[PDB]
Amino acid sequence: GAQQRELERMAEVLVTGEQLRLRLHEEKVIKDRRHHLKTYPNCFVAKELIDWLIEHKEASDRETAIKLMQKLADRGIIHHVCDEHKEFKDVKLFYRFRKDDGTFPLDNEVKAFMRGQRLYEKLMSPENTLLQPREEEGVKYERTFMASEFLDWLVQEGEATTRKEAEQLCHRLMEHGIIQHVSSKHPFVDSNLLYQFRMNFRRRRRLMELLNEKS
Repeated sequence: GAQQRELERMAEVLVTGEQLRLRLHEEKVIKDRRHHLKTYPNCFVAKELIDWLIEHKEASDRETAIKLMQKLADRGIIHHVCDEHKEFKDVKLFYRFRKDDGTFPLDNEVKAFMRGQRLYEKLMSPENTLLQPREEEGVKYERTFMASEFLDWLVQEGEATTRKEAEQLCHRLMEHGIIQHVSSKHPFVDSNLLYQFRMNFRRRRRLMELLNEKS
C-alpha cells in the first residue's frame, strides 16, 4: 500500500511537470536565449516563468510560484542550464527541463509512467475509440479494453515491435498501478480478460497540486 501510494505521488509530479513543459514550449516561454555572447537552447528565464505562473493564475504570488518550481527542480524535472544553482531563484537565470537535454533521471518506474503517458494521449485522440464501456455482472465499467485487443493495438501503433514486447510492457504497467483488471484485482494476462487504466493521464493538473502532501 505505502509503496503504491508513493509511486502515485511520483506519477503526479511526472504528469504535472510534463504538462507544464509542453505548455511552456507552445507559449515560447521555453526557447533559445542569449547570454554573454552564447546561445542557450530550450530554456526559460526563472523570473519570467514566475511572472507567467502568476499571470495564468497558477500561483497567487511570487513566493508560492517559487515553491512550485523548487519542487520541480528537486524532483529532477528541471535544472539550471549549467548545474550552477540547485535553488530556483527569482532572477534572470536560465533553467531547462531535463527531458529537453536528455538528462532526465530514469529508473524502471519512471519509464513505465512515461510509457503510460504516451499511450494514453493516443487513446484520447479523436481517431481512437479502442477504449469502450462494458458491463459485467450488472455493473458498467468505463474505458475498458480486452487484453488481447490492447496488445494487437500496441503492435499496430508501433509502441511495441512484437506481441511479447507488448505483453511485457503491460506487465510493467500492471506492476506499477497504471492499469488494473476490471472489477477484481488480477494480473495482466494476454487473454479475453478486461482491463482499464487506473492512473488518470487525462486530467489537467493544477500546478498548486505540487505542494500536496509528500509530493
